[PDB]
Amino acid sequence: PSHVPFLLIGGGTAAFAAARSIRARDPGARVLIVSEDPELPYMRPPLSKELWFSDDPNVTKTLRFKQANGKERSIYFQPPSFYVSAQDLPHIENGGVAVLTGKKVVQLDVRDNMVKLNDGSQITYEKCLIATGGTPRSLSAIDRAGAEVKSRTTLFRKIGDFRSLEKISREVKSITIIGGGFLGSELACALGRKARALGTEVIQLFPEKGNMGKILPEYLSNWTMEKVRREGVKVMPNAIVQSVGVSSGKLLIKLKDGRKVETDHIVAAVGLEPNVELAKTGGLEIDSDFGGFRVNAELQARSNIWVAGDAACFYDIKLGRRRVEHHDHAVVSGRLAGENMTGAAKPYWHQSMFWSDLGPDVGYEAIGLVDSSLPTVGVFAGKGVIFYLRDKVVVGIVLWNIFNRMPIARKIIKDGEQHEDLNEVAKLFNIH
Amino acid sequence: KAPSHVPFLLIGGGTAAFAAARSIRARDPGARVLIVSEDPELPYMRPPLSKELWFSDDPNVTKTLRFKQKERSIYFQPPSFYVSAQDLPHIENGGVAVLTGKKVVQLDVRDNMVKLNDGSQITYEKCLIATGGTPRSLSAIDRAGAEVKSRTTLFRKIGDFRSLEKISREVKSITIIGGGFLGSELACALGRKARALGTEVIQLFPEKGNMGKILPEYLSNWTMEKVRREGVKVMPNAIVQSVGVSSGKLLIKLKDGRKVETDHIVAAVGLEPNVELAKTGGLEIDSDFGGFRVNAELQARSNIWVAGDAACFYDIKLGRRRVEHHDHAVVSGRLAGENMTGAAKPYWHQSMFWSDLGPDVGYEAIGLVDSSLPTVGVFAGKGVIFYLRDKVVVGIVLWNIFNRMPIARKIIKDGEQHEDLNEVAKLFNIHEVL
Ligand SMILES: Cc1cc2nc3c(=O)[nH]c(=O)nc-3n(C[C@H](O)[C@H](O)[C@H](O)COP(=O)(O)OP(=O)(O)OC[C@H]3O[C@@H](n4cnc5c(N)ncnc54)[C@H](O)[C@@H]3O)c2cc1C
Ligand SMILES: Cc1cc2nc3c(=O)[nH]c(=O)nc-3n(C[C@H](O)[C@H](O)[C@H](O)COP(=O)(O)OP(=O)(O)OC[C@H]3O[C@@H](n4cnc5c(N)ncnc54)[C@H](O)[C@@H]3O)c2cc1C
Ligand SMILES: Nc1ccnc2cc(Cl)ccc12
Ligand SMILES: Nc1ccnc2cc(Cl)ccc12
Repeated sequence: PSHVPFLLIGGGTAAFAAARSIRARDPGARVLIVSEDPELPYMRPPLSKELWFSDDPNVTKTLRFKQANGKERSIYFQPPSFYVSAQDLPHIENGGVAVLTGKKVVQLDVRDNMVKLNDGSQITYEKCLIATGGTPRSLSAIDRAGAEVKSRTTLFRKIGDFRSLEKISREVKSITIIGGGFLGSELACALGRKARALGTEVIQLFPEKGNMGKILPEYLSNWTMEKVRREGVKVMPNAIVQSVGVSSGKLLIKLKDGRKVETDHIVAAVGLEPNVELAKTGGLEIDSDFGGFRVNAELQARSNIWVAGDAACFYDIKLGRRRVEHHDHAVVSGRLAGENMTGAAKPYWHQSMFWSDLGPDVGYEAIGLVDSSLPTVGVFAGKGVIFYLRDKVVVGIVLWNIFNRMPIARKIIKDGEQHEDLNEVAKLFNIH
Repeated sequence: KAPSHVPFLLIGGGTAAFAAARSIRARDPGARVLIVSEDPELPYMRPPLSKELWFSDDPNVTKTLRFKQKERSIYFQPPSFYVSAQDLPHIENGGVAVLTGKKVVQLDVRDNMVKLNDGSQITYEKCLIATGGTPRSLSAIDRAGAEVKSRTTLFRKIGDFRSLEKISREVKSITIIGGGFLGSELACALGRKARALGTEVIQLFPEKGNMGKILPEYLSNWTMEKVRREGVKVMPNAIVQSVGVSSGKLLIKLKDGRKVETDHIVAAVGLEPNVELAKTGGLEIDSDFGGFRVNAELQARSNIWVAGDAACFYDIKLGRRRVEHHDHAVVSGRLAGENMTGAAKPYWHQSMFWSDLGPDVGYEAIGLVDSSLPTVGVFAGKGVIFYLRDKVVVGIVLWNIFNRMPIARKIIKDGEQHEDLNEVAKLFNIHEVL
């Protein structure tokens, strides 16, 4: 299309939430999503969890899964019939939402409210949302290695990554995961379950002393590492990769402490790099501390440009400047951007929550500023709650195997109350 | 009496506010603009307070507040240009009203409302924060007694010019603490006045020379000699340790062995941005440069802009900055007013600053001017200083070269990597490289 009122750059979780937010407040809105991926907007969490614990051997083709409730759903937010074609977008009665897949915005002209695509096309907009997300980081050791090593290394984020790694797990006998965060630990439990049926091997190495060493306190991180080992995973904590090479066709990971790991494939889950390529041509400011596009409390960068999702470094009126990489955050920030793109002028207020499932026995939700560096107070009874403190106020909460009580945690963070006894606060989560 | 509602609300009654009011009115001929000023005076420009008003021939200059540039007043406009705040929502085609002697003490961004120090509440449709900044003080003078604090002057407002002018006619020794442009301008002003009364003027600062933070050492040293020849006792490399009163006179004890006895002290040691309203308003402050953090359009939130000294903004060409120049307050205020009327345009036109150290020394500058940056100077009495970063000119200082600032502005905008800066110097009519 030559011109479109609402232009959403990127076809991920934040863009879809913004589109349906715009449509809700402007029933006749014409919204164009431009996505470099060939897929329609879809959610990613199932790519490292539900899709691996499915009984259907065609799950790689159907891309459907059963939720905690039990109802089956697809990873796509909506079926193709819910969208309109970009050709019909500036004609169809009552407008709609179109997705232009396989196209990447490569130049942003803020002055003329115009974007240029990788095929030379130019599109003008009235209001634009940057929801480009981010790219998985790689390891310098794997970068210094040859093509043989890189060709046997997976960066997990997209649907293709799930289908390729699922295919690898059925072809090799040993897969090593590098990274102790949520993604690395979830893929370990997933491959561990998948490995128990074929008798294969799953290794996980990371620099910390336990899984989520940057997020959970030491004692809980250590307890988690044992739960992951119970899933059939060989966990190698305190491991820093010095170099990676190929010897006799097998991958050989040399660690800084002298240890060596022989494996067939490597999955690198070592953080995310925000896609801020369009800031150069667009003259958009990026945040040197947190990375990403720097935006205000309303997720706004310029008069008619907002940013949401993983790529948005925003100002939290309550918690300070932040950048968050959570699914619910992309939904909340995307939804908020769409509202502000229709005159709402609302600041980021409703905090988002993140969750993670390390097998069917372990599952944690969380909200706010969750960092192992901050002081923590853990109350337990298999079940517990972790409070994250700063200036004598609770700024982050982790709920360990406690569900359907996130609104309670959200209220504690908002009230900013100075609690004399957190043990009493733990009763709000049914801990006694 | 302030109206309960006003379309445009400008907080602060300084240079940035006035420029925004003119801008708003030029784009919305019926705009109703309310300025709220904690000062009792109408908006006025400050550069004359340290320069032209001291070199005036009129002995009534302290009363008239007029100077020759053509003669004009320090006020941007006479009271006739303004309407009253009470009649602002009734006058046909609106106008600009100034509510003096009132301070905004609370900012509710959610409800687009402010609260004044008297309890008055004013809602707005669009708002500009133009609060400027407060002069800093020295910890040594903060630890001193009331006698010292009573004999210390923080120079910024009209009252400071009138109080210091009367003191220069009553005491024998005035010491200026601060080697920046303000301290140097006041030294040349008091030195010119002291040569006629037989008094003394002292200027001390920690740097090796005047404007040591701005100009290269060789140019800062040359400037210190001209200030000295204006009849000033300049004391470089001076760090104050304590200040006290002895035998009715002020005694300044420096970190080294030197001691200075004087009658009055003038501190020109920088500015502190007035960001008090950021707490209640939930507005972000910049921890590096200070001030309110705003984007390239000077916007903080949907209906709140910030201009002037208090605005930490994003320069698409030069990076995040905060500038404390008169022309910047004009340019950034005019830009804010345009954006408050839908312009949606970024800070693009670079502001210039200038300084006159007597009638024989005149500096003009533009861009990122910092002595820490690598510099290249080309001279012929006159010269140009190029401030470099990434092999590109990011700042220019023009030494006794006038009516060529648009040329300097183009060099910085073009971002060209010049193979020879002597050829670039010829654009300023320079034909000694340092
Ligand atoms: C495997 C996996 C599991 C996860 N599990 C969880 C979980 O359990 N809980 C949780 O809270 N979070 C989870 N997350 C994080 C959550 O998925 C992310 O926060 C969320 O996907 C971010 O959405 P987004 O809109 O910000 O960006 P993205 O989802 O990254 O979407 C951006 C899209 O824009 C495209 N794009 C980028 N640049 C351009 C351009 N110039 N032009 C056009 N298109 C462009 C990108 O290709 C991508 O398609 C998981 C993430 C992954 C990868
Ligand atoms: C003596 C002097 C000489 C100078 N000479 C030069 C020069 O030669 N060249 C040059 O380039 N620059 C010069 N400057 C710098 C230039 O004057 C400043 O950059 C300019 O005045 C900045 O304007 P502003 O509108 O941002 O703020 P200000 O001029 O400080 O105006 C802010 C006003 O808002 C008021 N205010 C603050 N908070 C509130 C509140 N909550 N409610 C109501 N009112 C409030 C303050 O009292 C003040 O009256 C000089 C400055 C001084 C002090
Ligand atoms: N369970 C998760 C919680 C938060 N963030 C995540 C990011 C990734 Cl990439 C994968 C899983 C996550
Ligand atoms: N001549 C000046 C140039 C730039 N900035 C100045 C700031 C002050 Cl406070 C006083 C004079 C100045």
